[PDB]
Amino acid sequence: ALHIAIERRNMTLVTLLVEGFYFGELPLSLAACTNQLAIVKFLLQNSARDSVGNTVLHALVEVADNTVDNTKFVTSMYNEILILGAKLHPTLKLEEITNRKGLTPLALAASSGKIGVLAYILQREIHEPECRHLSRKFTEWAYGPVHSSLYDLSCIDTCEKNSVLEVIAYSSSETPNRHDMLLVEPLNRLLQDKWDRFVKRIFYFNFFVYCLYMIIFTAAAYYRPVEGLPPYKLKNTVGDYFRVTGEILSVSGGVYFFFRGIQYFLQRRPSLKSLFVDSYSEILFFVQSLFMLVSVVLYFSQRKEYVASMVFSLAMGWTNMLYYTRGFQQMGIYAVMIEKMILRDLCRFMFVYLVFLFGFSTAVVTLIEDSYNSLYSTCLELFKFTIGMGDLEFTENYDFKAVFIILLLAYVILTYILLLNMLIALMGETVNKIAQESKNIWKLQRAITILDTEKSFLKCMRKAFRSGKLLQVGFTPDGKDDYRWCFRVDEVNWTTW
Amino acid sequence: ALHIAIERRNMTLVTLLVEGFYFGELPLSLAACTNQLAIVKFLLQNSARDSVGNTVLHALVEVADNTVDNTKFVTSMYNEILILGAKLHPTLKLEEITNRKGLTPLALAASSGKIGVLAYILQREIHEPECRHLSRKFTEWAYGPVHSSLYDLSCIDTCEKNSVLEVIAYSSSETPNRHDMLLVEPLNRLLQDKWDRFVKRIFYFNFFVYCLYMIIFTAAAYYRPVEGLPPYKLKNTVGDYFRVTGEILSVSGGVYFFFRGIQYFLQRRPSLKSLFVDSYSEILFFVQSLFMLVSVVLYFSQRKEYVASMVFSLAMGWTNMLYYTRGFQQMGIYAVMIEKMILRDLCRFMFVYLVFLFGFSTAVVTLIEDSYNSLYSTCLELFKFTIGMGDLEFTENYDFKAVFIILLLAYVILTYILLLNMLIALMGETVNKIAQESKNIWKLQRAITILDTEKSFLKCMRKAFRSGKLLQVGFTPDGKDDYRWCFRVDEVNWTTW
Amino acid sequence: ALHIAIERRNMTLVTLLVEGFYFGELPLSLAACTNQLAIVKFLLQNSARDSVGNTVLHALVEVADNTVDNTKFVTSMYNEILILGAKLHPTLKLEEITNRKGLTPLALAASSGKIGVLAYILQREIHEPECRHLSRKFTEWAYGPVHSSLYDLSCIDTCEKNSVLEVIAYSSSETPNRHDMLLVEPLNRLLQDKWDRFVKRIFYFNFFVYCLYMIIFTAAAYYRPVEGLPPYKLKNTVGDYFRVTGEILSVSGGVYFFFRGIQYFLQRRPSLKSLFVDSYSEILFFVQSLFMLVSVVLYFSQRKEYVASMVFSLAMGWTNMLYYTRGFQQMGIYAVMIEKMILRDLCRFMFVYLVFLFGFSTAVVTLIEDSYNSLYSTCLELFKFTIGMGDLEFTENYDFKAVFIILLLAYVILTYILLLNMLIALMGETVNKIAQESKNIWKLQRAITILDTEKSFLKCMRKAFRSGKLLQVGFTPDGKDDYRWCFRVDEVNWTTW
Amino acid sequence: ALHIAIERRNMTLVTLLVEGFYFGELPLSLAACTNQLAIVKFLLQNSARDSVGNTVLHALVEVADNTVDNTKFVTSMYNEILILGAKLHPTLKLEEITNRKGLTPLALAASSGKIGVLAYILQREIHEPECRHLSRKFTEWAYGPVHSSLYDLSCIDTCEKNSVLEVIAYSSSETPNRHDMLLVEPLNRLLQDKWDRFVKRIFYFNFFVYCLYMIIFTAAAYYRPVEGLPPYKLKNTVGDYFRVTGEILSVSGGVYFFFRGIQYFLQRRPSLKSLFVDSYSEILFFVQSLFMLVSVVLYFSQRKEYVASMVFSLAMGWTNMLYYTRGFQQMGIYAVMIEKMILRDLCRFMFVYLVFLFGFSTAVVTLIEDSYNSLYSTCLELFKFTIGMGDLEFTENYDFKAVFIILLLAYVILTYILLLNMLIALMGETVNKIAQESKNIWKLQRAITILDTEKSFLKCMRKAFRSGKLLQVGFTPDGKDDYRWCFRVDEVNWTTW
Ligand SMILES: COc1cc(CNC(=O)CCCC/C=C/C(C)C)ccc1O
Ligand SMILES: COc1cc(CNC(=O)CCCC/C=C/C(C)C)ccc1O
Repeated sequence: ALHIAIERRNMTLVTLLVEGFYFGELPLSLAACTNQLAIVKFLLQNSARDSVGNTVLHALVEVADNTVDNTKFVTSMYNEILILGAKLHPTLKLEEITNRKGLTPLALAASSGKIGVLAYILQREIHEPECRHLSRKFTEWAYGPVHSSLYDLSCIDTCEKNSVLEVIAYSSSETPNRHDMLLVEPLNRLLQDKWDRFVKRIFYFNFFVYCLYMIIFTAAAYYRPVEGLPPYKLKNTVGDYFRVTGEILSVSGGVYFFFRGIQYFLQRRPSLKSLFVDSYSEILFFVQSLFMLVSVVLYFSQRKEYVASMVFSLAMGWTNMLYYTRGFQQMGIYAVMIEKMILRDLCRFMFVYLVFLFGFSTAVVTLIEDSYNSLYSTCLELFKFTIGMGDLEFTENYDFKAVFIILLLAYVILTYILLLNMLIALMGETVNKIAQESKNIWKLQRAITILDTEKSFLKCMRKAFRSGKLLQVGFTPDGKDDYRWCFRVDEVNWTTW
Repeated sequence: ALHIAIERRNMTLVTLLVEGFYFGELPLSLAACTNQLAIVKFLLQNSARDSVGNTVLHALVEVADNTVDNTKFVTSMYNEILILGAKLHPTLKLEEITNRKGLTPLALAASSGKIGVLAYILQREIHEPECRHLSRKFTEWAYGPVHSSLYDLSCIDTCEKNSVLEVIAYSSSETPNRHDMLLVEPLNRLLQDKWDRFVKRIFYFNFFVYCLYMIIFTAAAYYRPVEGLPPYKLKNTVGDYFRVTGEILSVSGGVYFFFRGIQYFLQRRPSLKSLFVDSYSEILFFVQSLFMLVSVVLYFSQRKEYVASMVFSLAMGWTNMLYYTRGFQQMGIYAVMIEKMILRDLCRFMFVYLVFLFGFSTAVVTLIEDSYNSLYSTCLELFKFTIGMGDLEFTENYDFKAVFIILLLAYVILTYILLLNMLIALMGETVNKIAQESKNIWKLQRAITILDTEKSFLKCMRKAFRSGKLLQVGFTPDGKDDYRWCFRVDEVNWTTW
Repeated sequence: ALHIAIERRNMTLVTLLVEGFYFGELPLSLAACTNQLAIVKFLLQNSARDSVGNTVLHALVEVADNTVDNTKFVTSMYNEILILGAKLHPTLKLEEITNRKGLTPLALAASSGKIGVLAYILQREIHEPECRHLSRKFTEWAYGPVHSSLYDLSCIDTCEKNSVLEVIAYSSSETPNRHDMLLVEPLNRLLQDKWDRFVKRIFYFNFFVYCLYMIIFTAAAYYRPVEGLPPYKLKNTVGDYFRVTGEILSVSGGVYFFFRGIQYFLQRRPSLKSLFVDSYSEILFFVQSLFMLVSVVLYFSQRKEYVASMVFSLAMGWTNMLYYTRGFQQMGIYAVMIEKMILRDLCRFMFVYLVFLFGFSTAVVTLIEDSYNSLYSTCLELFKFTIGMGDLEFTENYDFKAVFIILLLAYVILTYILLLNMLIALMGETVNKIAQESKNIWKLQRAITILDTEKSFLKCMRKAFRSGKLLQVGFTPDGKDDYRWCFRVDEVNWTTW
Repeated sequence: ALHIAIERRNMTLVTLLVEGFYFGELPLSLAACTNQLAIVKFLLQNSARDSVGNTVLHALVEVADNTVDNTKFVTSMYNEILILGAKLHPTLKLEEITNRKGLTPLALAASSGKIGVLAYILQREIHEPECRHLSRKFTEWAYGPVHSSLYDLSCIDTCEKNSVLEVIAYSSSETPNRHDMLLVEPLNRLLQDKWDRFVKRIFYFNFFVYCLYMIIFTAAAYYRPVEGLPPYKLKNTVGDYFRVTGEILSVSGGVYFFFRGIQYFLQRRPSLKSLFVDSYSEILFFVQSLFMLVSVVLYFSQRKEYVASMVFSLAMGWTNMLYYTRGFQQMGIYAVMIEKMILRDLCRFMFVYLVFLFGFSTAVVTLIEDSYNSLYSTCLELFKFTIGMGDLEFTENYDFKAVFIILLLAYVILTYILLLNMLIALMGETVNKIAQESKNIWKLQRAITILDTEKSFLKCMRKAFRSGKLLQVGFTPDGKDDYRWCFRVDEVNWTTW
């Protein structure tokens, strides 16, 4: 009755009565979510939590499609509902109420990834002195066409459970707007300010330390003993001393990266199904650590097979230096494109190319009578065509010339001239598509680095720098108390006047 | 008189009289096809089949150009004519009348490929209780802005001769909209539902069985006897037993694919002129079967030349595994692009490159005096330049150094640096063009697989699943009887309200 | 006075008086060219040739900028002036008057390349019976929305000196619209009709004959005598007879192409500055003929150096078969792109690459002490890097390892990885730009082939086919005589009604 | 009070009182910069230099954002202020006042790079005889729709300290519009006129002289003595005489380029941080000179290591010939693209590729036991994969086959197939982006060449040609004196009428 009549958008029906689409589980949520501006007014004058913990604000954000009209009336109705909550209940902070997951409506908007409501809440301001405390953005002053704005940033830096910026950064990448979500003024300028302030220096110190670690590890690997099986007994030579110091430093760094990989996985707890896409760099750093530890295990197991794992660790550590080039803007896009291919284009192309290579490998191997008769050897001899180093007659031990050479021509036309250039065209398309995208994936993960660095910060460095500035605000009618950690930012728009 | 006056769009002329462009062969067809809304009303109040079997509805669809205004008034006039048929003759189902080809007007629209009238008929609904049975789309209910729609789907799943979806899928690809024709709501959701329901499992079972067949066939080919001429006498060794089992299984699969190719060609009966373009995969599977059967023939003919055909079958079977990757969405586009090149770009480029290669091959061969003097050998030595493995002096047995080396430089500049990169640029253009196209060619052939799988389904599996759901409809004035196999689908549009 | 006042666009000034921009050299030309609709009326009521032979129509076409407003009022004023010429002088055919160059105003519009006035004159029609003969386009009839139009085509097929289509086709390519100029209805359909009618068959007969000539010439070249110096004495063997027949046929074709090149150059007389751009194919065919004749000269000069020229002719003849692939639509674009590169991109890239190659060649040669010390040999060894067949240590006879290997690395980075891929990117840009352009350059030169084929046609084949159809037209008031060679074409536009 | 009230845009506040954003440091600058059209009128009726030397005009240009509305009202208010300066003070030339840097407001606009105000001042004209001298553009006459305009060009050719064109050309490339800034009519036509007039001939003479110098230097290098250590004693042979002449000419050119590099660096004094980006060609010419001088030093130091530096100079001189190809239009874009890559794409890709190459080099070297064991040798053997000349088994001296070959496959997939094609895609994107940009970077540096050539011109050639023409102008009310070096240019716009 109430549900059907309210959903009918009939004011008369609601006035007469009261006197799988998810829209909340209470009448207020239905009325608000259905664009009923006046019906909610009557229902209030004729902050509830539903069975899922979602209040009317949660039902508002849950329904928004992020489109222009959706964002328009959703923001408007959010404002009206929050005002009537203000006038009827000034002291109540309806936003503080959280669902089962524990997110506030702003945090819910960030989690789901709707930039409309997010930007509205971020830039919100209410002139009316009826509820002056209820404004997110405070305008400091204007001298000419200049405007020095302030933004509240209550839970954007460090909240009770999850801050807004944390949720944006640690999104599983299924959230659509994620990169664009950082473009909004307060978050963007806050990120750049934190980066320039102190996190830049720590990041370069980390980068230099990692370079130093990799250089000493490369030296210690290069000059490994070649006599006998390990472990090789310590010698009194200065070279021996430097070498044992290099090995112990390298394995210390290895276990360090191992523990950091574990603790990252525990903190984030990402889905194993989407482990690669969200976190590519961490997997590689962890696997480098794992190769180092496996190498140490095989080393003290009295096996010569330790150099196999150690060499993989050495190569992968150098090829993991790109992670630091995401600290810059110019190089970070470049590395992001390598991540995108190795995740998307290169696995595709490898499965297809392996179908082709294996088909023609088995074909030529069965054709050859019989030394290139090991299916491995023929696979290599057919792979050497892709690198432009193969030859049309690697063998002469076939009964049939026409069949063999036809097989090789068909393979070369299929892979060297056709598949490989399909990959060239596809990576051209990828660069064309993501020339704009990578510019903000870079920012997104630059934000992840900032959050990781500040999280791994002790009391002294964290107390020495907190975001924004603690500034008093408009006193509330309940107790004349409103002081917040508000950030400050400038702006000059001529049309503002 | 009637024809000329009616075509003049003069209501007065028709009222006075009655009282190579194909527009139907009766006055009603001319009046309807010429946008004469009122003239047809008088002609009715002042369902015929013409000499070609085309009724007024057939003349309507035949005339539509599928453009915005054409579709607009064609759909409108179709509605008006069908309503007047309803009021004057409620019991008559004018659409059931078919032309000589046997297609209904909806089937005719699908065959010709006009998405305008097709989408109109697919989404048609008539509120008026004057003829309530005459609505294609039935709205189940609406709780809020939710709308649970139902679509009739009379002949879209299994009709008397040809269903709508069958005609869309088995189109010769000359029909323009074919891919877009599957995007329309009922067909699209019906396809995805059928795929997810049961056809997905059968397709993966088929894919795994094909992989198993190819692996056992690869093993049986690899370990073929190398002693003497065939047939090789059975041995009591376990290896001999496994090998004979592998050979008999491989040839059984070969004859299976042979028969399936034949029966496909009989069912579809495609034009030999356009055999490749419409059906690329079937040709390859059939030719693999043909190579296997030729190999068996040469095997029991006591010839050593069986391995030639068997090896071609083995290679082509592996390279035909891409057909299954059209079952996925990510990989199917990739395989479709290979089909597109081998049909369009690669034949072009091969004819041109063969002109160039043969010209410079004959040039260098006539220049050489004389061992590279076989026109085959020089062709290979000039082909090795394309793969980046050739050399500017493969021979020294020429009287003229300048002429020979000039020929080679001109060839390399013409083919390696210029033609081959024209192919690179062309495939870049192809990917740029069809990045959107392949996304729906994939769907189109995914639909072909679904239809093929359901067609090759016995009574039990077909009766266990029929599309849509049998639900009663608005009773007709003739006998109060309207029950259809109507599909159900949800939708949420805010502007609908 | 008259000039300044008329150019002032003051009707009062002209009425009072009469009672380096090229705008014609008479008052009427100034008034018409300056948008003075009424002033010309008074000047006529208050067909001259100027010192350059340009009438008012010539001054009209000379001034048009081909833009939307320019074409609009130019076409309008052309119509008004031509009508007033009609009423004041019905018998006069003002268009027949020609300038010094001999072009009529329509021919002048075609020569200068303004598609606006050209399309207007091509599609012109005048309903008014005041001058019914003065309409270019005659509407045959309309049955429904069908319209069977007729176009006059007086001088479009075969005029006194230069036909319209001839001027469009033989344009020096500086004319901007040239390709688009053939898209206009009468010319386009006339071209396609002539092609399908008889010229298609002659073109394929020519193509097959050329293939036959090249095959017999390839055979005669391949089996040349290798003993002694020429001329080689005739032998009674059947092989000798076939070989002398092949040689005489080949040289006959060579002299044939030589004479055709000469007569083409005399007929067209193109500028030597722009000889390549306008006529690429003719230069190559002529040079093949020239190589054959030089080979015959050296052959009968008792020199073994005839095979050098003959081999160049043999290679270039095969590589000239692309000219026939411009007869098709699919392959013609492909060949046109090769023409475009060899004219534009490849000369650019060769000059730059030769600067680089010569710089590093001389560098490495001076570095080497000393066998790779011939500047030719080092140039080849550095060219072999581009084809992916070079090696970083081709020699060891250098005093300095670091300098030599640095030179080679710098060269490889500069040419193999950077210049060569600049060429790849540039040809990608070229294909991207001209994917649409080539589609109509093909048509343009397909038109050139049609004109060449019909020009080289005797009385019988020309009288057996003349374009259009001789049909009587609206009788003129002067003598009631108007019969023209009018072409016929259909059209169906719904908005026409 | 005055500042705040004026910035409030309240005319009443200013009338009542009077009776880090940079907007000038005086009330007039604030009123003008804030769009207060009327307030400045009162302030004048109720040419100051501020502490930074910026007058109201400087404050106007400093504030413009170059956007459509910004340029609109900035140009309008500039006109109004300059007129009121005219009426109140006709004799005063407010523009002549300069800031501390010495730039006039036009020069300031050019320096900052705002094309709006620049184009306005360049094309300015004032019809009103109230101040007729105050018009930049003078219209010579109009015969029909023709208009022969004149532009003043006071300080555009040769001013007191810095001309307008000089500032545009010598911009540090941080100025955004720089290329577009030369497109404006007077500057563009003035550049092309100067180029065609005399600078073209001098540039070709310089190009031919440089080619001659490089050829004689190449010859003198090629035939260097190979016996003993330098200096090689003079011989009486004619070859010895030509060789000493070649060496002395080559070193004379070397010192010439050295001095020109020094004097360029002194005149321009560009920032060492952005030395490459603004001036790529000069660095290369200077470094060629430096290599030649180092070679002479090592030559007279009795060392055989002179050929190392001389060979680098020889190679780099040839590869520096591209600088002259920026004199043409077709080739200049081509060379500019090489500059852009070697500055932007190639350093990026080299740092990443060096990370990868070094990682896998150290990996394979530590894996190898041990001749390819020098880390240099393995780096070369892994670089040879990029050029398509490497091989998967260059060595067999490894204990582990799987690990080694896995390392090589991973490297080849990472660099040859993935990184190198990321570079191909990136350079494709670069060409796509700058196909339009390079067309005007070419013009920009062609302007730099013109300015350099005229600057290095004596009294005779400079007095023989000065830009524009000295023509009298509208006499000023102060002393009836206005004569300027005004340039002349034609134009034909139909809409002008
Ligand atoms: C089987 O269906 C498909 C297959 C493919 C890829 N496979 C091919 O293109 C086969 C080409 C022929 C290669 C045979 C070589 C022999 C002579 C050694 C793409 C799309 C499909 O639908
Ligand atoms: C000189 O002005 C220009 C030159 C170029 C091309 N030249 C280069 O890029 C030189 C690169 C350095 C190559 C030197 C190799 C030595 C070490 C053997 C383009 C644009 C210009 O304006």
